Amino acid sequence: SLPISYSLNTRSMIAISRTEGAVARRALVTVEYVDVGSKFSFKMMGYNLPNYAIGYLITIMKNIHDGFTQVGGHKSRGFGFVKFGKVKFTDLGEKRIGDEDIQVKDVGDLVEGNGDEFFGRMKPFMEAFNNAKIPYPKK
RNA sequence: AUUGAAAGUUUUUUUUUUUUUUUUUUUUUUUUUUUUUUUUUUUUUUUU
Repeated sequence: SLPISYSLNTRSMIAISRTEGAVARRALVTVEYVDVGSKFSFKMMGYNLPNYAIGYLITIMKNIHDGFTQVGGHKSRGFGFVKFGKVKFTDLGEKRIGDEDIQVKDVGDLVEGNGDEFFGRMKPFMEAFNNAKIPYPKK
């Protein structure tokens, strides 16, 4: 991902607090993060992906977008939360790959827009993936 | 002092020419630099 409008900002958590005792300063630490509002170009590509696999990838992306999943170092402190404002989806090739694929409504090839309407557009893919009997592994 | 002898088996001729150890063969397949840490305590906006 290539930053576009990136802005760097530091923060220090040198604070050791009361430490449930008497000492209020024992150690020191500071971190450098990327400030909010930065923009990164995100691109990923897939080969011979069936409809259910694409829907599952879209489900992963939606979980990331909603905030249920976070990316970064200090996730417990609420450091990594990213959202999509403009994402294009281009499909080239066949519509279904395997016999296990669900025939999805033809949404075309170029799917784009704001993040919310984007995920609203990929509803058929996620619905097909959820309503897909996954054969493998046989076990 | 042999019946009794005096003659190099020698000259001359390049084992040479033709022929690429060559074609095909992606040092790649997988792994989130995360993880625990409160920028906290002390100080009367105040006198001849």
